[PDB]
Amino acid sequence: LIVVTGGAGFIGSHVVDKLSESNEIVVIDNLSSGNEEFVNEAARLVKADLAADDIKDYLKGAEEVWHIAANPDVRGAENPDEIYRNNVLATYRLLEAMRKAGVSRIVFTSTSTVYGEAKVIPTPEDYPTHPISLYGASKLACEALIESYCHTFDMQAWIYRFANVIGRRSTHGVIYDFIMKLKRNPEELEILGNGEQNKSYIYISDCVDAMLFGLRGDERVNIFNIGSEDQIKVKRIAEIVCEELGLSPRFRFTMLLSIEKLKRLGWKPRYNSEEAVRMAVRDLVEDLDE
Amino acid sequence: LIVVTGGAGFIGSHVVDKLSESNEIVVIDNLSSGNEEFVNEAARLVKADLAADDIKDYLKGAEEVWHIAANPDVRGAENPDEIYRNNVLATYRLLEAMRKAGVSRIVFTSTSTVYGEAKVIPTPEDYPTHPISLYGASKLACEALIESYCHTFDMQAWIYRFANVIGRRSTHGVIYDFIMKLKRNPEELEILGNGEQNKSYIYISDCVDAMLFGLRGDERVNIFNIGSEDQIKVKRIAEIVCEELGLSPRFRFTMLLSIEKLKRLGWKPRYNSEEAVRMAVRDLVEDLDE
Ligand SMILES: NC(=O)c1ccc[n+]([C@@H]2O[C@H](COP(=O)([O-])OP(=O)(O)OC[C@H]3O[C@@H](n4cnc5c(N)ncnc54)[C@H](O)[C@@H]3O)[C@@H](O)[C@H]2O)c1
Ligand SMILES: NC(=O)c1ccc[n+]([C@@H]2O[C@H](COP(=O)([O-])OP(=O)(O)OC[C@H]3O[C@@H](n4cnc5c(N)ncnc54)[C@H](O)[C@@H]3O)[C@@H](O)[C@H]2O)c1
Repeated sequence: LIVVTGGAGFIGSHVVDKLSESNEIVVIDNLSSGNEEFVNEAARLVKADLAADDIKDYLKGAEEVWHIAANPDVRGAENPDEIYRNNVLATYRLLEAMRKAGVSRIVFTSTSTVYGEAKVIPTPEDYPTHPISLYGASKLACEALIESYCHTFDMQAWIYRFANVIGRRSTHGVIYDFIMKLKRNPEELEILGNGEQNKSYIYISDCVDAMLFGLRGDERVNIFNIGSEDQIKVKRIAEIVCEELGLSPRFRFTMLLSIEKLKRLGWKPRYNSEEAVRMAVRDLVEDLDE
Repeated sequence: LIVVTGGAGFIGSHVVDKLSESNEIVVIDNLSSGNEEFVNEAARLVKADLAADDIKDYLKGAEEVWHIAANPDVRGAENPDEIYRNNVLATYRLLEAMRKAGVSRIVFTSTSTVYGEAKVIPTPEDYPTHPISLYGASKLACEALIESYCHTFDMQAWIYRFANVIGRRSTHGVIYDFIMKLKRNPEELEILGNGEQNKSYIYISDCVDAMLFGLRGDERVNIFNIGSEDQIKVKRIAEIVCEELGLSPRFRFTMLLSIEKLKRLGWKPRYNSEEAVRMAVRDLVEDLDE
């Protein structure tokens, strides 16, 4: 019996698909940015807001909680109140619910931005955490609360930090922006910068697999970075998008984490950045139609 | 024009006394653990709850905010909701209010417990922060939020980590308990364990002088540990309490931060632990009369 908060969203729904195969799954989601159609039918969907509704009764008997729910991290035009509410408060309320209900296992999706302006790349898990963005700070705040509840109310946790996950059911970012442009005009793709900018992506299946793998970690609190073995330039992303869409437009030009910790434990990503991107472009295409 | 939250409390009142000598002070306090009588008469006392009221008219024109307000850190007998509301939520709401009012300088009293189980003593500011207590976690969360607001909304902050501050106006601590118990049976004092526990104490004036001194730090976010140069044993504390009370009961037996960063800056605590304790005891005896 496992509870998956945010199980109706991108990463969450994938987690549900994998766990539902051998666990009774209860999903808690207010569908603010999720889609109930993504939820496996073998699971029970409870439509509740972690920041305002009492959820201890939905946690009754649960052996573990995969806390995947959170506010969408956006570029700039961010709202402090929603980030606070859906990240900090929601997590605090969940921990209290877990405490009262007796649930002592939590798997949490943090974020690569807890490291702020890191001066060493690839960034290891023991690198200082001085977030500069509100989303990063909210997540580091969540990690602190989790850590303390683990020591104070005897819980065990697995915290995963990662940057950009792509794959079926996700709809935003560079790949999305390119598709929507080429749909708008198949003969020209605008690229901000000179395309030499680098990016790194982890394919969704690898994100899920890493989180499952890290569970063998047996410290009271286990922190792991998840990421790909490489990088990819925006210029190459554009080409792959054009390749899969079968196009040849005219191009108009206007935080890497170290995974050595998980790798010494025995995990390795199956896909590199280019493969993650190519598979993600195909699934996004069909996703937008579906 | 400076606003001091928690200005009716122990550390806060002393800050107000010192700052009022050359600045217009506005104290925001809900008089929970604080005493109105401790507020300097030259200051304006605004009775409000940081975690619930509209404090916009009060931050108007302020140059900086000394955020001293917070929940009492108790022993096992703590109220998560109270710690969350008076530390995390109050701080979030304050930062929002500051943002809205245009105040961009914040001085914050954090805590030594953000370091959890420090394995490096004297503990430096760059030591990892993995709190084991809800109080420590609540403060680390506050630090994260403050650091992100500084970077996102152009603010500058001075964060102070410390423990065991003693002196006039404080009523929580080993000294207070010893005097209280001694006031029952002046011929027999019960001391936990063999009382060989070392404990670094900082006298209130050194805490306040350190905070004022640290303002010289010119990074966007300045973090400093505060403390005295040494430690003192529990048994020794009991002795000094008796030495001052003029009693000779028989004893019935039932961490150190590095300040090299502030010292490099030119600050030095005036009193060692024994001196802070001796002065604090006399301060309390006289406090109990008022
Ligand atoms: N997608 C990425 O690239 C990425 C990168 C780093 C970290 N993360 C983290 O991974 C987690 C999942 O991200 P995602 O991409 O799948 O986003 P998402 O928006 O698809 O999934 C989050 C789900 O949480 C639910 N939710 C939000 N607030 C809620 C509340 N108060 N009560 C109940 N449900 C609530 C939403 O309805 C949504 O379905 C988040 O915690 C996020 O911070 C994602
Ligand atoms: N005294 C110590 O040994 C020590 C050690 C470490 C950290 N600190 C930190 O130093 C700061 C001051 O500690 P203190 O010893 O003076 O404690 P204190 O309890 O005397 O002072 C806190 C003040 O905050 C006010 N307050 C609390 N909640 C409030 C709210 N919601 N709205 C408005 N006012 C509110 C109280 O009325 C009180 O006057 C705190 O942030 C504390 O965590 C103190």
